[PDB]
Amino acid sequence: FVPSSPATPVENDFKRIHSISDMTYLARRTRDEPIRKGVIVPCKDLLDAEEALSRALEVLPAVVNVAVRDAEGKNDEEILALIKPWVQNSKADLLARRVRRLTFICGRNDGSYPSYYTFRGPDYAEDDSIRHIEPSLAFQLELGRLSKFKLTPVFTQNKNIHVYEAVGRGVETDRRYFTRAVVRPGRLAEYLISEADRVVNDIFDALEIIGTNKTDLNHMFINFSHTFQVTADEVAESLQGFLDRFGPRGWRLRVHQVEIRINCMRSENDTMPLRVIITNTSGFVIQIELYEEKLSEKGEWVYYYVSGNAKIGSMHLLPVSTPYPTKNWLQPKRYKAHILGTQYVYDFPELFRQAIQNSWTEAVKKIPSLAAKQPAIGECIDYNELVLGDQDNLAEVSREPGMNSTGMVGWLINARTPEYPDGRKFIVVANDITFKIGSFGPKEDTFFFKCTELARKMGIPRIYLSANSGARLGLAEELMPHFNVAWNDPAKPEAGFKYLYLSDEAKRRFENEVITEEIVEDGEKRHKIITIVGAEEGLGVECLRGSGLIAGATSRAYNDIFTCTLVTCRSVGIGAYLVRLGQRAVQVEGQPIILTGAPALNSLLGREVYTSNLQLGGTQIMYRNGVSHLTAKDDFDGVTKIVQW
Amino acid sequence: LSFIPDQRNNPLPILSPSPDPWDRDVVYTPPYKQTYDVRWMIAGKEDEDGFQPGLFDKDSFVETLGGWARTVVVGRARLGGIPMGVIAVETRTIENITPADPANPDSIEQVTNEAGGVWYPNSAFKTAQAINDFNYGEQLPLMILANWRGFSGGQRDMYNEVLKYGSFIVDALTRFEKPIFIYIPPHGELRGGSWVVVDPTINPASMEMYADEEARGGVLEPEGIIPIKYKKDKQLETMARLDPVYRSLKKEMAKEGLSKEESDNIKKKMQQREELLLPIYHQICVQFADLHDRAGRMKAKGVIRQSLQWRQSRRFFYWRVRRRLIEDDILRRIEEAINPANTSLAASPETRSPHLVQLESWVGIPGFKTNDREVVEWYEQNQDRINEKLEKLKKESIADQMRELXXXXXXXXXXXX
Amino acid sequence: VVVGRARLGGIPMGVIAVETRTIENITPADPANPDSIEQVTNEAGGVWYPNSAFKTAQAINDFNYGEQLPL
Amino acid sequence: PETRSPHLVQLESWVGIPGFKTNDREVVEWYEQNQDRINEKLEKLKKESIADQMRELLR
Repeated sequence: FVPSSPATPVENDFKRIHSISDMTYLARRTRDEPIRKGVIVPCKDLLDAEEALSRALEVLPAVVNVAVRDAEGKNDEEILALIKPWVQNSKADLLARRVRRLTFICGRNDGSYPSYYTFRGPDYAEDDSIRHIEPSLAFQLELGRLSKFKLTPVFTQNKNIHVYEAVGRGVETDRRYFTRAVVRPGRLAEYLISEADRVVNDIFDALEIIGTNKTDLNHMFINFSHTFQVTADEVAESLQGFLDRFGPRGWRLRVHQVEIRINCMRSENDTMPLRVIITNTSGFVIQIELYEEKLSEKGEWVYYYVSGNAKIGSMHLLPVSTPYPTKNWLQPKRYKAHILGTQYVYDFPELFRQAIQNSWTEAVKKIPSLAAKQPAIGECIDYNELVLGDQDNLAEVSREPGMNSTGMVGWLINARTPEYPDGRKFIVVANDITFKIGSFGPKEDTFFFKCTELARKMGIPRIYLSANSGARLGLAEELMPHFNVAWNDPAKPEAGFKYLYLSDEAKRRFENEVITEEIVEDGEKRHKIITIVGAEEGLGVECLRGSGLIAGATSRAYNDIFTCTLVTCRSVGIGAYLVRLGQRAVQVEGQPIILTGAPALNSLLGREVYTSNLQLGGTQIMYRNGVSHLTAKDDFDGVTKIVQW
Repeated sequence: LSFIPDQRNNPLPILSPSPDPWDRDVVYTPPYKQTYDVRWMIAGKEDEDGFQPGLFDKDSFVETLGGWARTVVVGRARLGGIPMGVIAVETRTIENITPADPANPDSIEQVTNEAGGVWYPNSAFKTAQAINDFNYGEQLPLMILANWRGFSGGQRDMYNEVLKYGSFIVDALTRFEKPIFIYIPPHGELRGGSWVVVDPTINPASMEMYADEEARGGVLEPEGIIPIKYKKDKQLETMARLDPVYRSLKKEMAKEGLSKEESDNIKKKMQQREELLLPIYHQICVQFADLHDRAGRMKAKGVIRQSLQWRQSRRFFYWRVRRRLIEDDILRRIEEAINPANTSLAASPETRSPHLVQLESWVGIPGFKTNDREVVEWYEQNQDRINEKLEKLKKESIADQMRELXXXXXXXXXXXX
Repeated sequence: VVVGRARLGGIPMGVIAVETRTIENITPADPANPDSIEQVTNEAGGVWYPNSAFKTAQAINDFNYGEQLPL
Repeated sequence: PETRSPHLVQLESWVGIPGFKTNDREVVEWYEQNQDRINEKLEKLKKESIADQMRELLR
């Protein structure tokens, strides 16, 4: 023996080729690696199998499978104590040939699926994770959706189903039981609905014997190998039927969600895989999310839902490699923002809900009777995230807080204000101060623009929450430990250098990352660097182009729709200007509107003139010269003051 | 009035190349070491040894507002007969002295040094005012010899609303109608805060950006990025790589087997070698960071159309200004015939109008987006064919509007009456 | 000059009024020039000053673009 | 402002209040009551203007 880019639904970064069962082989590059070898050893008996191991390895200068033909005695643990003495004995035999995986196939004559045992690594400690499943079957099971967890599998009576005790790698408070099952098609319409009942009851009976114990949440994944003609609209109607019967039992086991993966030939014919997530949020399911597995044109398989739900659910257009977030994961980010004296970006929707809650509580006092249109604590605001689509075109998503693909986030909020109690909409855009200093990259610019563009097109006001570090700075890190220097004198390098060149071997490595000219010096093929391009984006002019675009956009927007900015934290460079182009601005007392850094001015002057960023950017300057329209005590007081506008 | 069209929406008072021909190479080139009078690059420099002309017609430049914010030069000039508006940056450190207020006897004249190639509240205001002047009524093409390294970030300049007047440049640029050419000249710089307020994505329908082959432009100066992206430790990792003495000394510390008095030797040998290599190793990173801010990189990231040679700038702009002025008018006339009543980073002047795709096929020249000279000559020859295609489109659009005039049931009532 | 937004029997609208009292804006000392001290300036009431006129002009633009409020 | 729009002469005759230029209170109350009658006459004028627009497009 591998495509690892246009292959079966997987995720690949830069240049890498990994295995199906072994998700982490070698990422470095597969330009220099020995070809994988496939070996299959059919042995009559478990004891006689040892002779087809020590002699089997002799024709090996990789993957080795071992088939057993004794359907008579199917041991468990006793089979493990019968295969471990052969692996500990030949611990150096299997090691020398450099084979990664050692699988075992054990079939029964009554129609029972074969049992698999896989040994992997240096000592081959036997990963309990891959059991009763094939390397092929390791893909459907995925297990790449549980990278943020420390997995320890537990015994299952049915070889098809596998249960794992997942614990949060960082914080230990997270303890969940994740189920992973594979249904293989029966050889030779009401088949699948009854098949679902049999496999889910088997999972329910297995979760019962291990016990509910202490689990915050519980999930189960069921992947289908058969491509039976699925009409999801008929599947959804039938889904409602059996979930209300199993639901009570699943509610006792502390199961919160279930994910099914079905292939539909009714679109031979193209098989469109349709995933479905059913979550038991607020005691009653009311979450039937019917998705569609399609490529994002970026090389990722994403979650496009055409659900039976009101489309205000969760998770939309996200890659198939999601790691199922662990609780308290949001907290470390919140800390990075809170040390700077600003609320974490995703905590703001809550601040706004309370400010609207506050706007009613006073209006009911001032104006008695006319109060009954109040929409309670919740339902005050109806927010939905904004993330750039496939074709650079924005869409309404209701996914989990955080997990922002860019250093900029937007929302479409329908706040039921006392002025418009039936609803009023607006856009809110903010920089994630934790995501690369909150600096403006091209991704961040294209987003900010498309948001301004939409608020304009709809006539609704736009609110910008500034907490940034101007444009993104950068140099090419890949060319730092590769570039060579050509001196006037090689013995004394301090005697000046002629230029900077790149070795021919290191020149072919990039070529498109650096513009090089060839000039023979000292009889060497020296490719002198005449200009640096760099592979990574957001280093120079690419940022300035985008910054200029959003600068003009804000200038245009102010003249059409209501534009407002809020200095929740230090607003530098381009960010500082968007506050002025946004015209109407609220400055939080301890946040500066700076252009050039306080120490950067001291270094330029050659003397310690300014000591603070607020000594030239603070409220005592901007509110006193009319850049700031109002000064707010805290981040919330800012929100409150804009709610009043 | 010699520069201004006789009416409102009338073409400019252009004449033949006549005194200063279009087919001449720009002789005056500015020095890279010291400061230069930027005015010499526009009209020409009077020297002891002959006279070296600028990129515009000899003595055709007329400077205005020259007594206020001299940090930026504003005026009108002719390019081979074609009149147009000019904005340039003064490189020399000018000094404006504010008079003493007689109303307050405790007021004295304040000596202030407006350092060259920087934007100040008054300089930004001057820029913003000039732009409005050249578009409203005047309606002149604009040439900007961009050389600012940013904005004055000083407390006094900040308190003096530098941010407010900076925005007024951006506001004035979206308001513009006629073609605008942003050209970074040789030695010219465009760092941080400066670039943002002049980028072609502000008004892509009328802006066009070019840069000199030996011009520089980045987010920050190569001397400013080095203490953030190429710190002391990053330089020493590269020192223990290129320098043979430093990496050999590094192999001594790594091997161990040497006492407390022995390990002190290697430390006192390296922390003397690295102290002498540091100034030249610093300058290496400076050259390295400058290669990012080079002209080639700009065209590669598509922030500019083409890299330009200062020598043949006059020759290029004469046909590109002429090509754009005739084209802009034809495109404005296409829309006036079609409807008798831009959207991305990709918005480049070659995709400034959706009628340029239709006009492209009507012309029939392969190098249409380029070959500015060949394009101009074609329009002059096929003057009847364009007027012919305009009237074709005018009658085609009248047929669409009359068909659209629920609306059928209403027309059936207005006809029965 | 006093600028703001207020309600007239429920109807919201933009407001511009003139301060009658003699206000005093004190410009801070420039630290860049050690020969710079804070300047005490008395903006006498009911008069237009460069900053006051600018404030007026800015407020008007604010109340029309986007906001679209009666003045 | 009593002559701020040339449609105020047409709107004056559609309303029918004598103190139209003045009696601000009486005017407001009328629009609220005859909101459907305005939308009725606006439509009568909308069809009227479409018929003339076709004559301009041929001339």
